[PDB]
Amino acid sequence: MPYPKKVTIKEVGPRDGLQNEPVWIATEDKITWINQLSRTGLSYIEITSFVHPKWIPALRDAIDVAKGIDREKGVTYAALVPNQRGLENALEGGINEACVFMSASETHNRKNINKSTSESLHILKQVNNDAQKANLTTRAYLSTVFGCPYEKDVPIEQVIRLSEALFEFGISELSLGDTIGAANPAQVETVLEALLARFPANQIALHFHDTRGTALANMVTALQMGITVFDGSAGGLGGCPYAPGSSGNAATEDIVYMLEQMDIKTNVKLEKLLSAAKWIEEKMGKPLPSRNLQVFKS
Amino acid sequence: MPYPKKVTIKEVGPRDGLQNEPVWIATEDKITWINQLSRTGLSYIEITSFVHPKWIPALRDAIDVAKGIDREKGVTYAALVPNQRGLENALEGGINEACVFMSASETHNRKNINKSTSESLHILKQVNNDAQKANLTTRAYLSTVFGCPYEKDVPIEQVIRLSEALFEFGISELSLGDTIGAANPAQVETVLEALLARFPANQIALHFHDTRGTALANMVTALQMGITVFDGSAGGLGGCPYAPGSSGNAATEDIVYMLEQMDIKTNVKLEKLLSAAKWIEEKMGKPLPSRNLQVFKS
Repeated sequence: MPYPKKVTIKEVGPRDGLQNEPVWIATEDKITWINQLSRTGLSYIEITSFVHPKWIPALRDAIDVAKGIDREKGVTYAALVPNQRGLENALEGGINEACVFMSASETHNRKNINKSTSESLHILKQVNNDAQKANLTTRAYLSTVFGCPYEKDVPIEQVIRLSEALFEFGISELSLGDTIGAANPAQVETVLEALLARFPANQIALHFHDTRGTALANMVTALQMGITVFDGSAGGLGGCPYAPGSSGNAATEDIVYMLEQMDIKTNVKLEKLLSAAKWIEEKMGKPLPSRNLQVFKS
Repeated sequence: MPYPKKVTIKEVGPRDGLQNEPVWIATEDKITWINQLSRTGLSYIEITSFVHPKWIPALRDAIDVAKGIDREKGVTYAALVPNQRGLENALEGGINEACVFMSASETHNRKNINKSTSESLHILKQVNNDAQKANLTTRAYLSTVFGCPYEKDVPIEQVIRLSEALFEFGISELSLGDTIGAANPAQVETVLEALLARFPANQIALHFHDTRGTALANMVTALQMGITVFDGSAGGLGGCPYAPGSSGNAATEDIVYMLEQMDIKTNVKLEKLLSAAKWIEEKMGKPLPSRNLQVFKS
């Protein structure tokens, strides 16, 4: 019933945020910004993605940035890993944790990484095995769990099914996401109700997109169900490809702020975060959706 | 426990929204926009404020707009009424409901309408008496209930105290607001817990400001406590004077949307609302904070 005392939030701006922005950030600047983040209080940061540069030109400097960051203690630096070939590069970059990914929706999956849910499942399976065998912590990113942009509705049995497989492989955390951004507190409650009744809440994270501005709202419902892991993007970087001109993931600072007022520890020094958000915003030459960032700019 | 089946949302954009925008909307345009709203599905709209034009130059055309609107059936057209002199003008305008107002915080009250809580209380007391005597429904707007920009913290006993007086006068609904916009789901829960335990939930409305982007979040908590009346502003019109450059009240469409996905009836045809939001946004020449409006603009 009572809200948790501490909740760990994971920053994914330098990755999910930058690869979703139609602007190229100088390879150096990325480092400079990630450095700020490192000494912000956050304990987890997806510095980049090791997907072939052809598909993610905005992050073609993955290997370079992975070796440029300051890398602070107590901080878990992670990177998206598409497959073994990618895990290889990630290993050279020094990434602590590898995050595999796939879609719950067949249509979305096949039309994103071009592979059936089974095929992908098989990939991650071994991609996870080799990762751990290299003394690397793994994390899974199951997308389109709250609805698909193509299939629209997504059955709960699918999520459960996949989720069982993912956990069976040996992953450490399954991050469920709201790709299209059409989840409501009611949906997140029935969904987490069916999931939490089979997997440990400690091993489940949530990645909400407030394309409809319901992220924080969904977060509260989740906080009530027991989830204590939430993904965020500094400044709210990253637009929704399904709906251009609209915000993507929830602004990390907005998440950190509200949690603080609720007397929930995040160990994140908001002040610093806010300063960091403003930085990229300036390098972006475009205003970020973050509400507290605006307040910060007084 | 289970979320309510129906929730009435009140539009206050043409008033709280326009008087908070550093731009003058042609008296006619206001009418044209309020007309759209009237046939949007909303059943309540504060068309304007009858405070002396000297303080609210953006709404100096109150009496003019009050007679220009189309005025649809089943729609409750309300206006802000500062005192008897104002109630007089409102009466000529045809306003169905008068909304008195005051601050819970002494400092805020005295530094806004320049009168102690008692003095104001005394005003509203008789201002309400004359209103009803004229066959007019009354509503009270208690502000700074979740914190003051000056006194910062605000004791719950104060709200209760005033709230008891307000209800004792004969008002029909007490709308509690988050002026500074620094309320969290935890605060709205303890607050509504202490209030709902003395006054009927049906006679209590909430006016949240997502200056910190926590509006909808706070709304969920409220929806869980029993409140079924929420104030909103089409497009998110109206900035926060305490923090310029940041959004004010929650975007009506965002509120209507989330509620719909949760299977809660608002009888508001979102599509129409969204269209209306875009309209003023264009007349504003500035983008509105509304998330769904952005999605609408595809």
